[PDB]
Amino acid sequence: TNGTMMQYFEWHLPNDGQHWNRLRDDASNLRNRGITAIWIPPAWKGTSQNDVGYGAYDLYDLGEFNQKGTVRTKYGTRSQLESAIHALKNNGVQVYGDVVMNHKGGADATENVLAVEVNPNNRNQEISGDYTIEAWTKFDFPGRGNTYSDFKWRWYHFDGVDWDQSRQFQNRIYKFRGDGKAWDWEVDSENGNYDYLMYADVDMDHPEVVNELRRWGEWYTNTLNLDGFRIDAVKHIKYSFTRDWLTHVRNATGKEMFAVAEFWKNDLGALENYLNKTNWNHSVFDVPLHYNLYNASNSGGNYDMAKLLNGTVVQKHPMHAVTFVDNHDSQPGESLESFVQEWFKPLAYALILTREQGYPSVFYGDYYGIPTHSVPAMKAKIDPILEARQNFAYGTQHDYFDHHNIIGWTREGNTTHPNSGLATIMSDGPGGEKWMYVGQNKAGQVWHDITGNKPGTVTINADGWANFSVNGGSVSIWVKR
Ligand SMILES: [C]=C1O[C](O[C]2[C]([C][O])O[C](O[C]3[C]([C][O])O[C]([O])[C]([O])[C]3[O])[C]([O])[C]2[O])[C]([O])[C]([O])[C]1[N][C]1[C]=C([C]=O)/C(=O/[C]2O[C]([C][O])[C](O[C]3O[C]([C][O])[C](O[C]4O[C]([C][O])[C](O[C]5OC(=[C])[C]([N][C]6[C]=C([C]=O)C(=O)[C]([O])[C]6[O])[C]([O])[C]5[O])[C]([O])[C]4[O])[C]([O])[C]3[O])[C]([O])[C]2[O])[C]([O])[C]1[O]
Ligand SMILES: OC[C@H]1O[C@H](O[C@H]2[C@H](O)[C@@H](O)[C@@H](O)O[C@@H]2CO)[C@H](O)[C@@H](O)[C@@H]1O
Ligand SMILES: [Ca+2]
Ligand SMILES: [Ca+2]
Ligand SMILES: [Ca+2]
Ligand code: NA
Repeated sequence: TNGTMMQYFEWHLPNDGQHWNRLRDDASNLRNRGITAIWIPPAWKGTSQNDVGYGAYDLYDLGEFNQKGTVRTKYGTRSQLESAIHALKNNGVQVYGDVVMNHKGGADATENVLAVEVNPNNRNQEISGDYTIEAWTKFDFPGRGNTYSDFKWRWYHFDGVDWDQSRQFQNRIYKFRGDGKAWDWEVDSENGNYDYLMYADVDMDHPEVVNELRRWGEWYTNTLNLDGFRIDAVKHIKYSFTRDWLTHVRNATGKEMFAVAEFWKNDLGALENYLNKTNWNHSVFDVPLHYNLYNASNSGGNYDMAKLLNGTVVQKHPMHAVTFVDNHDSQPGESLESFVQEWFKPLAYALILTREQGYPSVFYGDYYGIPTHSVPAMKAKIDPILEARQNFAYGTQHDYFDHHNIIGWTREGNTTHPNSGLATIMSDGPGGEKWMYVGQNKAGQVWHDITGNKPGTVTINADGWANFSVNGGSVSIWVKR
């Protein structure tokens, strides 16, 4: 049976503490639609209640302690969370937790730290003398105390910050001085060294820190009974740390712990290097495909549809790609805003959901909408495609990426899924038809478009071929009627 994950959040969900409850209540519907894993937002305390979670204040406060002005996180309390996970797991849906280990924000107090400024465009170039800054690096977790963990964070657990509370300059990155203090390596080499992203950057060279994060990772998996992770900001975290943290957590828990890293670069070579340095022990989001889809959707029909998978992880390394159309960073108004145009979204979902390559992810924003921007729910258009994935997308695949507008693939179906088999055909331009082979054994069958976009039927010829059709700027997915 086909695996499908859903990112069950968007950036602009309301701060009403009701999200875990909504997820609990949707667990049954999600399973019905063929969702098999749910990626949940950061469950811990961020820098305030309305923090999406990536502010990472206290990884041991899952909406449990009164900290940063709130007991609950944005999404709800710890018990509402456990009860969502229970409901998901009772519906046979796995839960992947987001993991933010790059930095900590929202420190309880500042420390006077000797530091040097480096060039934000080349973090290896020091551009000041050493001097003392006031850095937000002291974490004492007053509201939690030592419950679950007595680890306290101090300046020497971090490599730098971008904010001197005493001087308050923007566009500064401060590297901490101290014995053995250096930006972590290997990380992405954009800006010379991209270890520093925001807030207080965690020093992955620090043995106390490595041990703490490993232990936290076990605690988090154990406390929530997680099935895997989405690892945030991996281009900024020492690659060997991530590789080994994941191996540690899997070994400690005896669980598979499927993991997908967000390595946000539109560059297969960088992704492949990350995969090499992490020994292929986890998957990456297919950021290149995302940009291919985004660009195609903006190309008014003129994208060469035959090249849609070019340069992508899913083309090259299908077993290590999590494919996605959009996410909470690419949604409108966000940091990596590159939102696939609505008309193209169904074609994009069909590409990720009906092909045998990649582990596809459905975005909450797409499925349910983003009311704050004017993004309607596309559930009605995604549902037929999820249905295709769940019941029909099985067996040998034949691709037809051979025209600049109309492309397609078929799936021969297989014995373990009765009536499985499909032919997906799409056009970013005028409609048209394509002959495609669905399997000799399907000769004589009458197929219909499960999306309903093309009325009518197609009968498979004696040889297992048919002339499948699609409307302009549309996808049709033909399956045995
Ligand atoms: C998103 C992303 O990012 C990145 O990426 C990148 C990009 C963008 O940039 O770019 C590029 O890419 C490219 C593209 C684009 O254009 O294109 C293409 O084509 C290409 O190819 C590509 O490549 C690059 O490359 C890249 O890389 C990264 O990488 C990624 O990964 C990402 N994503 C992810 C991640 C993350 C993490 O985080 C996330 O994110 C998000 O979220 C965040 C967080 O939230 C955000 O952030 C923002 O915001 C923030 C907040 O604000 C910031 O921070 C800052 O600020 C602050 C302040 O405000 C600070 O802090 C400090 O200080 C303070 C003051 C303190 N506090 C205190 C005080 C008080 C009063 O008095 C109290 O209340 C308290 O308590 C105390 O404590 C603190 O503590 C301190 O610490 C800091 O420092 C700073 O930093 C930041 O910065 C910003 O940024 C963002 O935006 C978002 O998006 C995400 O989601 C994920 O998924
Ligand atoms: O809907 C039929 C129509 O769909 C596609 O057109 C897109 C256009 O390419 C985009 O630029 C967008 O702005 O809107 C249209 C969909 O509303 C096909 O590209 C076009 O050939 C086809 O006739
Ligand atoms: Ca370091
Ligand atoms: Ca870092
Ligand atoms: Ca085209
Ligand atoms: Na670091």
